[PDB]
Amino acid sequence: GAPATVTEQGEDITSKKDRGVLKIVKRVGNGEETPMIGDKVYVHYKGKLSNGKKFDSSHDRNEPFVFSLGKGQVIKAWDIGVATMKKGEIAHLLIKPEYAYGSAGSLPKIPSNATLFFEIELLDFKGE
Ligand SMILES: COc1cc2cc(c1OC)OCCCn1cc(nn1)C[C@H](C)COC(=O)[C@@H]1CCCCN1C(=O)[C@H]2C1CCCCC1
Repeated sequence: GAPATVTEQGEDITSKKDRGVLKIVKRVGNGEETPMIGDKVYVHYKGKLSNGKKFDSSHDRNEPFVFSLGKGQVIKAWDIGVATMKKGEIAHLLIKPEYAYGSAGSLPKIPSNATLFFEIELLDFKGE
């Protein structure tokens, strides 16, 4: 299903071309701007371990997930991936641990060396 599709077909959006962050655009967005470092960004998301065994969503809190891009408030893979997204876009990301929580992990939610999958909808972004 979705994570395997991203393995198979996604674009490697890493600078190092190490396949650490793979992307598919699932729904195309509007306009020419993409976020840049410093922007306040608003998303809805659905995440899970690519194994499938935990499944976290902004909708579980009935409100958008808000963060400042490139301020290390989210994992490196979000700073990289959301920077590529247009407003209204829905994208699938598949993320190696190097761009997420690494060999240390983040227990109890995230084990060591975890690959992560997200669907992200970019709702809006505003310049600091
Ligand atoms: C490692 O801890 C969590 C990881 C994740 C969600 C968490 C975590 O809290 C213990 O709580 C969800 C409550 C809302 N929320 C999200 C954040 N802050 N509050 C950003 C997090 C502090 C860091 O999260 C991230 O960088 C990414 C991207 C933004 C959305 C949440 N992220 C996660 O890694 C999720 C994770 C997704 C895979 C399945 C388990 C939860």
